[PDB]
Amino acid sequence: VGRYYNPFNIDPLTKKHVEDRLEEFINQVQVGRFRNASGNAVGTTLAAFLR
Amino acid sequence: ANRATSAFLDNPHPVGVNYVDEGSRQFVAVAELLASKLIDSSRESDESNSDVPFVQAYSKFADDNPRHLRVKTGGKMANALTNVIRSYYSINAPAIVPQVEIDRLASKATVSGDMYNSYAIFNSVPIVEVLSPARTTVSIVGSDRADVTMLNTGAGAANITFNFGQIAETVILKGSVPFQLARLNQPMPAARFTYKLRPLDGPFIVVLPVGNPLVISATAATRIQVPLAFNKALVESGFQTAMNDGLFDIQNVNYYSSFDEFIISQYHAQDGINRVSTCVILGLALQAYDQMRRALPV
Amino acid sequence: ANRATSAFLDNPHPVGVNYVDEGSRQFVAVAELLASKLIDSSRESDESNSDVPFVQAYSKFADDNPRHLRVKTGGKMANALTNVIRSYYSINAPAIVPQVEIDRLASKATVSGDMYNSYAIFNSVPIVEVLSPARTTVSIVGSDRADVTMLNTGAGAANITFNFGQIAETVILKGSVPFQLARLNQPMPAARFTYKLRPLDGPFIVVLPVGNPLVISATAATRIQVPLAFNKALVESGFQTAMNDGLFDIQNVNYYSSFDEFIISQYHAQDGINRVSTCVILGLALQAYDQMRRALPV
Amino acid sequence: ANRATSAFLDNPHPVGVNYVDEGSRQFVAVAELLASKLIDSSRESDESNSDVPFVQAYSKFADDNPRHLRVKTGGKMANALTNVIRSYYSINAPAIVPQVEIDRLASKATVSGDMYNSYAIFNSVPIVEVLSPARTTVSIVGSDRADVTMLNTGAGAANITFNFGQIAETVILKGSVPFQLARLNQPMPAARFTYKLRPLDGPFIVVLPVGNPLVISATAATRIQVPLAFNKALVESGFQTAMNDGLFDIQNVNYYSSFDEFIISQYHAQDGINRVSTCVILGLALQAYDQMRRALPVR
Amino acid sequence: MDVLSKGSLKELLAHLEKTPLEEAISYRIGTVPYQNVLISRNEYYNQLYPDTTSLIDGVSREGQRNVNGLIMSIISYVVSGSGHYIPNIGFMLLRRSILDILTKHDTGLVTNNLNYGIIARNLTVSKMNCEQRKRMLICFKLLAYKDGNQNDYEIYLNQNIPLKQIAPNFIPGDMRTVIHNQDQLAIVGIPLTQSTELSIRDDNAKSYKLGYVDWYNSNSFLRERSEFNLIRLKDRDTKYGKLNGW
Repeated sequence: VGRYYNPFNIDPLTKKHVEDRLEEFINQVQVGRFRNASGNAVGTTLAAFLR
Repeated sequence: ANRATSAFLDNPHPVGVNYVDEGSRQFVAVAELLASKLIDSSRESDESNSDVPFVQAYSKFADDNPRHLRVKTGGKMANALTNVIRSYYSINAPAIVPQVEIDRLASKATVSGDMYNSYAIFNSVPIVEVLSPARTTVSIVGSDRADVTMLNTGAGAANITFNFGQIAETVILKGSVPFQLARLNQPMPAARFTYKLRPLDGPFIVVLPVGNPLVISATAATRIQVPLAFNKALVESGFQTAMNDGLFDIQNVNYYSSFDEFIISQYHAQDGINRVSTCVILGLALQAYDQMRRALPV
Repeated sequence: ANRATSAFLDNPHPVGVNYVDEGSRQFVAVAELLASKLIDSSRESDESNSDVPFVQAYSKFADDNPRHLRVKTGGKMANALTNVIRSYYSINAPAIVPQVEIDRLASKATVSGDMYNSYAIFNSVPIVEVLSPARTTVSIVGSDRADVTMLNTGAGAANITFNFGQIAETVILKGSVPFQLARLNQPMPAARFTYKLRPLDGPFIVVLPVGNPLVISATAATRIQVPLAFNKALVESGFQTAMNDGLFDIQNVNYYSSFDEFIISQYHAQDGINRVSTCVILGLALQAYDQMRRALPV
Repeated sequence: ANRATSAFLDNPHPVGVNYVDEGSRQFVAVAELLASKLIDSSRESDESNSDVPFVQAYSKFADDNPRHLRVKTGGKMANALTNVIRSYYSINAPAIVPQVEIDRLASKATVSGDMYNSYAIFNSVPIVEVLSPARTTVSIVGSDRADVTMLNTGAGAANITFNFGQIAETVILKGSVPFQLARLNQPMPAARFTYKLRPLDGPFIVVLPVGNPLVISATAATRIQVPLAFNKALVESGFQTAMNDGLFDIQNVNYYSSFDEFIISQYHAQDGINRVSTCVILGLALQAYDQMRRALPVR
Repeated sequence: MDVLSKGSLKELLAHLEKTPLEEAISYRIGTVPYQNVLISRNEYYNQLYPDTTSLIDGVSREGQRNVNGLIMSIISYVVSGSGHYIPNIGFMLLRRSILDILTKHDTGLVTNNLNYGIIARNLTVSKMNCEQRKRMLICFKLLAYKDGNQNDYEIYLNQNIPLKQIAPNFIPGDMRTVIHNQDQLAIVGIPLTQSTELSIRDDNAKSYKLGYVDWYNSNSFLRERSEFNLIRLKDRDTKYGKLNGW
């Protein structure tokens, strides 16, 4: 009898990620401003890769 | 002659005549099914560290998405359930739930309205009358276990008549000391500690000697048809909650310490069959009320 | 000197000696498992608006498809379960279920049939004897909670001896007024409301002052090995049903108001260990009988 | 005047003041959850004829693998739970469980330690005092249902006052014969068989006519906040197991026939609000103790 | 072990015709039949387990030298697998088969005065299962028709209604009844865990049950080695010496 961590931080009962706010968090990055005071594609590029 | 009667068998009050039709019975059954799933989802959410099972269950029950900064009352179903419970208890209570609302809530699940599929055993001891001659004292105390205290101050032995009614199925008598009991126009057996009697056999005559007090403990079992989802432990919890919540306060109604006493007393009064039919529906509604109130206190 | 004894401890009748082997125990465990599935399948069928779940469960239990015109009785498994219940109660029961029938019924599901892997607490209070001197009256009432009413009419204080047997684990005594109790050859402490005792300690002496009557309420707890599937709520309900259905209507037998009194009374007989194992099997059978009959009334 | 009172309400001993913080209540919550899974796995093992489901559940509970020739007792979690149960019962019981152990066991599962999600109904009837005149006799018997036997020996009718405290929500009185009961400075109604009373109304006066004794059967219901996992049937069984196992044998403590009487008696005392919070935690712990002991038995 | 596996009236009657009386009797003293004793069952209890000894346990017990003793030993062998200790039965009786003792007049035994009610009480018919009671009634019926006491068999059955329900439906004289019988009299059979039962009868019966699977395969060669060059004991030709004490 043994135990092992489920890969990729997914709960089988929920069938989703452990964090319940991931969808809200990704949208927050998409509409954020990073690395510049002016507009840039850092927020949008990271959101696309995260999704 | 002196007559002794059980306290909870005296003057039953009329019960409600609304919310008895097939659509209404479906509503009570749906409420019981949805309320049970609500309390299971409460446990599952705690174990799985996510609120998804509770949100789905509450949305089905209350027709509203749960939100923070809300009391989580239960929605229209809780209000309908509460007002329907008041209607059953007394004929004086108003019926303020529209029929269209009950049918709409009954469509949230597909269950049968049958309330007589199964049975249940009810433990209240009905002692309709105990007839004693002069120079003797008889006292009856208790409902679940009736103790009858018997004293004979006369010169000789006395015959005392017990009448347990016709509704009860079996009655078990246990005496403090061995005593003598037989039906009318039957020979007296030897002294025995315990007796098993069918109440339909007729009045029972007990011989009381002159020496020391005799106490007889009585236990009875009665069968009443109930739906398969009936749970006596949950019904009792709902009965005490409804009484404490003030759902049973109305003019000219008797008050009982348990649903056991309520249903048995209603049975023994005139037109017994129809009253028990309504009381059984109240039991399922009370069962649903307990689970919804324990999941969503207010 | 006078003797007072609890009514339910007098003359326990011998229990059956059949259907207590490993094969028969497996059959009872199988019957409980399939009866439980029968109840759950009925609930699933009602919720899902279909008869497929119930047809599968009834077919497994009764080895025959349900039919609208025919009555649903449970088939041969119901008859075998009914007959072994009669055989368990008394040694005079026919015991007419063949061994080949039991083996074929125990092969339906896989269960160990072990009736010793858990325990349950039984609340009957055993008062084997209460020894009182002259000019004193002692009366015992109750089996789940025993009240001992004592009256002193002599010149001085009286010594009353209590014997609680040698089987019960703990006994808690609470009096109406503070009183004195101590073991044999021990000094008496100050008057106290409550006492916690071990029946193995020995007979206990209670000092009864002259004046108002003293009432002592007794509560006891005993541990008995039972299977893991044992449920006291279901066993007690099944016990009442079997009495109402006449399964215990045999000559030269005693009767009890609950299963708790039955098992404790048989425990306190001469060589009571011989009967506890058979009584526990009857309880599990009564658990299966309850669930089956509630699903399939007859 | 003569005074009578319920036996179980006399001298409620103090309760423990330890392991009542957020971490400790989380540990008791985890213990109940893992004990429940231990019972279920034992059933699944038996219907399946394989020891795998039980071994896995025991490994979570005891953090060790079962081995033959070693008795399965629950490991460190059972040891901590038993000693914590003792500490809750009395203030004389020692506190011998380190905090690093409580934190370690609390992390075994992710459950909320909140003990006030739901409520429960308790059936003990509190009779604080019954005062009677000189020529009368009053006796009080019982806790789940109180039988008050009253005899009047004098010539005139007597007035007996009943006090039911301020904690119970409802009290129902039923008499062997119809009797008269009314509040202080209130007219007495016609003789009836039953009365429904709110104990906060005040002392109730019952007229006792001269003659045969009058017996009143009292039933009360009170509501106490409990966790949603609270099961009354399991708690009562755990209370009896703990008493029989001998872990309630502390110096200068009171003993009760059920957890119902224990919680009500502590409620009817000074600073009764704070005692009830500790007793509720002990009730959930007794639920865990019951399930664990049935899964892993001893002879 | 062989007598308990027979599941038909035909097989049980065939076995009794082949088996001599020697295997029905036993040569071990044992103990007194009826006695309240404390036995050790440590699998369940630390204390000693109370029980009562009887003649149905598969253990030899002392029996008197009379026809009642011989009948009791035969029935115990059929319903339990082990007989009793009857001292010095004699060569003439031991060489006869069990069925001839029950159903034939050439054995030299009088059985006209047998009381069926007393035998059932002595054999403790109350603590018997359905199969054992049927086997006892088969032996009773054979003796009843042998001595002409068929009425007494009916009187005994009428006094015991539960036994009348499960009574065999065969007439000893007729063969059509034996051929068409449908009773199930098997006690031991191939299916149970290697565990201990509380009762003496239950424990001993389970010992036979667990040993039947092994006995099914090991008895063939070991038996044939024993009587490789041995004359059969059943109905052995002799000078017909004497029958003493009967």
